[PDB]
Amino acid sequence: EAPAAVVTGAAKRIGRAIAVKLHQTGYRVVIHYHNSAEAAVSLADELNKERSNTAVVCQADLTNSNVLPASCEEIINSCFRAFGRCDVLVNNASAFYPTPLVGKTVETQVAELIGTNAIAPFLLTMSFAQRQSNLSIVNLCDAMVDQPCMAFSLYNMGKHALVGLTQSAALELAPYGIRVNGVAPGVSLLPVAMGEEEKDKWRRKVPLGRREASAEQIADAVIFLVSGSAQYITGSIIKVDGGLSLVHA
Amino acid sequence: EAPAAVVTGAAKRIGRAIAVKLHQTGYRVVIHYHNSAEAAVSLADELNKERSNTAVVCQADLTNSNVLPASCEEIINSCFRAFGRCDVLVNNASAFYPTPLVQGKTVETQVAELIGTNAIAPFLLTMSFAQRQSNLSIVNLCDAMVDQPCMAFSLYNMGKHALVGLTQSAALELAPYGIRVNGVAPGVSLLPVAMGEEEKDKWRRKVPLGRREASAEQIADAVIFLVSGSAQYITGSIIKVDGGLSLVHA
Amino acid sequence: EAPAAVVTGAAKRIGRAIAVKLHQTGYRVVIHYHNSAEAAVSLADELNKERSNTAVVCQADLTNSNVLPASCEEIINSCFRAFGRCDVLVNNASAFYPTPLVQGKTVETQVAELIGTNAIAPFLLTMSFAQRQKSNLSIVNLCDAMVDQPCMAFSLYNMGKHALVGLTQSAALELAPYGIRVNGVAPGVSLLPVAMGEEEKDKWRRKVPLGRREASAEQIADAVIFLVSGSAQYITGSIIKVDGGLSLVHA
Amino acid sequence: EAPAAVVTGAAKRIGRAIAVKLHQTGYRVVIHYHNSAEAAVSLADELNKERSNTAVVCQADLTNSNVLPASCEEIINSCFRAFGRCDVLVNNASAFYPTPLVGKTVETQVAELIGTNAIAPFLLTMSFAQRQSSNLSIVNLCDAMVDQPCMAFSLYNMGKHALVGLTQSAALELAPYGIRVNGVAPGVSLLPVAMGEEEKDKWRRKVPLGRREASAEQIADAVIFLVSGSAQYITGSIIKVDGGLSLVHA
Ligand SMILES: NC(=O)C1=CN([C@@H]2O[C@H](COP(=O)(O)OP(=O)(O)OC[C@H]3O[C@@H](n4cnc5c(N)ncnc54)[C@H](OP(=O)(O)O)[C@@H]3O)[C@@H](O)[C@H]2O)C=CC1
Ligand SMILES: NC(=O)C1=CN([C@@H]2O[C@H](COP(=O)(O)OP(=O)(O)OC[C@H]3O[C@@H](n4cnc5c(N)ncnc54)[C@H](OP(=O)(O)O)[C@@H]3O)[C@@H](O)[C@H]2O)C=CC1
Ligand SMILES: NC(=O)C1=CN([C@@H]2O[C@H](COP(=O)(O)OP(=O)(O)OC[C@H]3O[C@@H](n4cnc5c(N)ncnc54)[C@H](OP(=O)(O)O)[C@@H]3O)[C@@H](O)[C@H]2O)C=CC1
Ligand SMILES: NC(=O)C1=CN([C@@H]2O[C@H](COP(=O)(O)OP(=O)(O)OC[C@H]3O[C@@H](n4cnc5c(N)ncnc54)[C@H](OP(=O)(O)O)[C@@H]3O)[C@@H](O)[C@H]2O)C=CC1
Ligand SMILES: Nc1nc2ccc(C(=O)NCCc3ccc(Cl)cc3)cc2s1
Ligand SMILES: Nc1nc2ccc(C(=O)NCCc3ccc(Cl)cc3)cc2s1
Ligand SMILES: Nc1nc2ccc(C(=O)NCCc3ccc(Cl)cc3)cc2s1
Ligand SMILES: [Cl-]
Repeated sequence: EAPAAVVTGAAKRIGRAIAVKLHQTGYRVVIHYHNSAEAAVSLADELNKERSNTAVVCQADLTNSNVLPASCEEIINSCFRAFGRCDVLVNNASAFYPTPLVGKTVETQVAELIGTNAIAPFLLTMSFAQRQSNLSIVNLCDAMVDQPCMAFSLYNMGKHALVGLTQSAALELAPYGIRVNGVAPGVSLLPVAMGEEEKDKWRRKVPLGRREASAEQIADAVIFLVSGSAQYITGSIIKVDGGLSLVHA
Repeated sequence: EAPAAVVTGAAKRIGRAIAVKLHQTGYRVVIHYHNSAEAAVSLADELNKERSNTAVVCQADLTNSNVLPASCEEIINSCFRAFGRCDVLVNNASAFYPTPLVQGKTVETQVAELIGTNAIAPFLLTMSFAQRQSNLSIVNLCDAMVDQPCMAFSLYNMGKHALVGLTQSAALELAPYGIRVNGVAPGVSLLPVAMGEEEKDKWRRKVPLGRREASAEQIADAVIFLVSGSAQYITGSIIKVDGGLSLVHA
Repeated sequence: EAPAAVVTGAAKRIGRAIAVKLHQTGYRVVIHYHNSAEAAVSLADELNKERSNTAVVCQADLTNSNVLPASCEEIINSCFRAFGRCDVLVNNASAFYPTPLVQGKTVETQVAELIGTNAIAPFLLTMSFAQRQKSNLSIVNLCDAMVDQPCMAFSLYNMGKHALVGLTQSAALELAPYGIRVNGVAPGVSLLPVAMGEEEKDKWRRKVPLGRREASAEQIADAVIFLVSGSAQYITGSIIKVDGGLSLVHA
Repeated sequence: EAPAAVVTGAAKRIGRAIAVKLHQTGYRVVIHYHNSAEAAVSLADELNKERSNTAVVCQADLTNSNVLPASCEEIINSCFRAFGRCDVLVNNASAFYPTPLVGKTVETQVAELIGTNAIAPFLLTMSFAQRQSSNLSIVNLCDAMVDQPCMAFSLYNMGKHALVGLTQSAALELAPYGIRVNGVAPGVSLLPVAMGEEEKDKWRRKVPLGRREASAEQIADAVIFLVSGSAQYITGSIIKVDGGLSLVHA
């Protein structure tokens, strides 16, 4: 049988490119989404048109709450009910917006930024391992976590927490033969609505080609980590950032 | 006028050593506690006997919830109410226990306590501290071993990693206000109460420098340095106080 | 035509595994060696019998000296002489032995070999590779996943490997405008020392979380192959640990 | 009597501040110099005038050569000769200039940038340890911007990374002998003399904490901490003193 993968936030952008590349590689895929139902379905139909019964969707909010654990359990369950197995988990979904220290409430900001970026990955990891051959987890990290954007403390805290989870889970799941790694983009798909003049400011900062990563470039690193070529690699985070993190102020 | 400091979890162990040593340096202190009522009030009496009117207690649960922000605001407010100022915040309080990935508390409670005390409360206290705002600074108690974690401590480790991120992000953001933000990262220090002595020595034997744990006073010493005039250009730094433990391979 | 790669210390162990895998991916290869003449020529012979005129050898001491620059220059020239191009440089050659701080070789000689092979020669080879550029160019440095938790009494080796991290970052930054990527691969425990006894080997094996075994040479080569491939076209200044989780294990 | 310290490149700038501060703390000191004999003696004069026979000078080139070992033995020797003991080694001396990948020969650049910055610390460390209750420690002057290097400064960067490696390996290896080994990592301090005045402001404005460079004395403060009894459990730690500069993205 073909292996199966869960990709969170898979409807658009980087998660979309990861789901596609996984599918092309021979995986059956669960496309998780929160709001982008139409995008998620059309991806699934396209993939199912390539190969019948190889893609399903799964809706869930990943914000931190007393139901998040149940939600994460269900995401993993959906892979097993659809495909009879779950070989790969890709923690891709992410909230990202500034939270200055000095119109959502603070507790909502915490729930959203820490929930999506750290806690949901942790709950998904627990459910993935408990329901368990090349098993692996890939967490989407951030190459700029030690040189953060001003006034993004909660986001940055969530991405640091994810690094800790990657390391902690790699150590703890290694006896079960589940590898746990990360991919850390620098600047990738810029917001659609961000002005070209602003996009160019970011672009210019990147040493390797003065451009942002495509979603496919990020996906390429994910494909490597889940592949047979990375069978000894666990607890590693590969930056895919064109040297951006090497550039001083 | 004497400056004032908030120390979280200051009733016992390292937080107490920190509050004691700030006091001895000239600070008025808010001793925050959750459960350790007796010990809290006892320390404040000791300090107040030494110099009257220089110590208060403040009770608060630092578990994440929709009212954690109000509790954090309150801890800071208590310092202004007692002393008219708040110059130093020490984020010391911490929950610490295993949370295995593969199987009495629900997971949602484990998340609330470990991520709340170790990371979210620090963030909220930082926000409140900065909003109410001389040599201002915050010191976060981090963990020297965060990249070589204890097995089955994923949520604790995640909390401490988040605290590093907070240390860096708040140092950057609060620098224009003249608030410095730094960390102190113990290795093995005061060893948990429910621990055997064969097991204590096991851990002691791993430490290159003197084959022993840090005293609480040794941790406090680094806190004292970071808040002092000798650290005025230091921000976003984490000082490991680990006796070389983090350098030892498996 | 087929791209060409230089692999340093490629006669045996991990360098051979890298040269072989680059060859199987369709590269022409320079097999650099120092003392291992028989093993180097034998590997080129194997590779040549597989596709002719696709492998040469190149002898050079990579100890630091006033002639180390010329020697590194000549290694790169060997690739242009044999193949007309040089697309990939793998800095694999490495000296490895204790240098205790509280104490056959003089200390001068220790510094020359451990800092020379592990750091200075990579720098000089990087310079020569970049200067000779007259496509998908990259350099891969063989680093060490355990550089922040070092073996007792290996200060000079550790200093060299840390310098190599510094090179990887500095060269990635400086060479990116020229389209040359520079990355590292950091093994934990892989092929154990020839001179090591089995009992000692198993002590090391038992520390690895993922499988309680060392990395195969092939598993190291796999990451090298990833970094030079078009699947890594936006990756520069990254060091990929291939350590089975060993660097995560506390004392 | 009183403890003794060796500070390398202590004639000027950061090394002088370190020497002066150690002296004020009550150390007797060896002021190492290569070129700056006048400055070295002038500083010795100022310190002996303060406390009689508490400062001596020592000449040595710290370029890498067949004689560096002998030179490093001498520096440590002169401390034992003058003062009968050697409690502290500060590896401060350092060369700094670009070495583009695409004047001096390369091997001179290597000898200076790797030699002075990394090899001489390693040899001084050996001699210091060989010639050994006490509070013995070594402090290495590192660089906070090591992971975000200046364009075309590869050899310099290699040397400072090697210095981190030495700090770690020596902390591990000497911990059994009660010798601590730590680092202090400045960001932008006293800028190069030849550097334009407009170019200097460019850098000052990047620093989060106060849009200014560290004074030499601020660097020295961190050294003082690390050698003090307040850091007796600290080894293998590197303290950044950079005013947050290393946290700022491109
Ligand atoms: N793009 C870049 O330059 C960089 C990206 N990264 C990391 O890469 C990963 C992918 O990046 P990118 O594609 O740009 O991400 P986006 O910001 O586009 O978000 C991806 C998806 O996350 C989902 N998501 C957001 N909030 C929630 C929530 N509360 N519950 C559930 N799902 C939620 C959304 O699903 P839906 O649309 O269905 O609601 C969204 O489509 C992320 O983890 C990100 O942090 C890191 C560095 C830079
Ligand atoms: N001890 C060591 O070896 C090491 C410690 N550290 C770090 O150093 C710091 C101090 O260590 P240590 O003294 O051992 O800490 P403790 O484990 O003794 O805990 C400190 C205090 O935190 C408080 N706390 C726990 N949960 C809560 C909560 N929900 N709400 C409010 N307060 C709470 C408790 O207050 P109360 O008693 O009033 O209930 C407790 O006494 C911690 O942040 C720790 O992570 C780092 C690594 C090594
Ligand atoms: N093996 C492991 O477990 C680990 C390996 N690594 C790194 O991976 C890489 C490959 O490891 P491995 O295959 O074990 O390496 P080896 O120790 O087997 O050395 C590889 C080659 O280095 C060459 N070499 C040594 N000294 C010199 C010199 N003075 N001049 C020129 N060449 C020299 C030798 O060539 P010749 O035989 O022709 O003389 C030798 O075959 C190295 O960079 C190493 O540090 C990192 C951590 C763990
Ligand atoms: N300046 C800054 O802002 C920064 C400082 N640093 C580090 O801080 C430390 C002190 O910096 P700073 O005061 O600017 O250093 P300098 O560049 O001014 O050099 C300090 C001293 O080193 C000595 N020295 C240089 N080359 C040699 C050599 N070949 N042999 C012997 N001695 C030599 C000189 O002594 P003499 O005059 O007697 O010839 C010189 O005065 C260094 O380790 C540096 O790398 C790192 C980051 C930035
Ligand atoms: N889920 C997401 N996580 C991240 C993390 C980083 C970035 C990113 O780098 N975006 C472009 C750079 C940037 C930085 C700051 C702002 Cl205000 C806008 C854009 C974008 C995203 S989207
Ligand atoms: N609030 C606290 N945070 C920490 C962090 C680390 C340690 C520690 O390292 N303790 C000694 C090692 C250890 C680990 C787990 C247990 Cl159950 C006992 C001892 C102890 C504590 S207490
Ligand atoms: N050129 C080489 N560089 C390295 C770097 C590290 C290792 C390694 O970690 N080997 C296994 C551990 C080990 C410990 C002590 C010794 Cl005497 C040998 C091997 C082995 C090698 S071989
Ligand atoms: Cl030369």
